[PDB]
Amino acid sequence: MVTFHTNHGDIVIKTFDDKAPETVKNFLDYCREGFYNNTIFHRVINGFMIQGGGFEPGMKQKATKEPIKNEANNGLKNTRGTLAMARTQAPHSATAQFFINVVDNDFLNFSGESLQGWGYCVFAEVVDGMDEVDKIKGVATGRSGMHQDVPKEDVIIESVTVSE
Repeated sequence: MVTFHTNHGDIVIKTFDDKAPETVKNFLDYCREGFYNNTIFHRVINGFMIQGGGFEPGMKQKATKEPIKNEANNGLKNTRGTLAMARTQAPHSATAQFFINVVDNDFLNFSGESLQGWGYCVFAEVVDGMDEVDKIKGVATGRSGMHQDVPKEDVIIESVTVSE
C-alpha cells in the first residue's frame, strides 16, 4: 500500500504488482528512496487527470533513473481513480511521472503495439482519498515556463508512506 501525504490531504493507493510488475517495482523504488517527497502536481486538467512526480516547487525537475518498458497490455483500463504512467511520445520512455484519472479516459487504453496504439500503463488505484483528488482537480491553474495547466498555488506531496 502507498499513501501520498499532500498539503490538501492524504491519498491512499493500492498497487497492481501482478499486472504491472516492472512499473510497480519502478514506482515503489522511487517512493521508498524519498524521490516523491517535496514533489508537486504540476499538471492539473479538470475533467481529465492530475499529474505529478517530476518536479519540485519552483518547477525544478528532479533527476530520474533509466526509462521503463511500457506494460500497458495488461488488461487494466484508465478508469476514474486509477494511476497510470505518463511518458514521452516513445512507448518505452516512462520514468517517474504518473497521473491519476479523475474520469474514465478510455482513449488512453492500449489498443496495439504501435506508436499511437500503445497507450498508457495502468499500475495502481486510489482506494481512499478520492475526495482529496477531487479538491486538487478543481484548483486554479496557469502557465509556468512552457508548462500549461500548472496550479497557481503548489499542490505538494510532502511525504510518502510505503506500507506492505
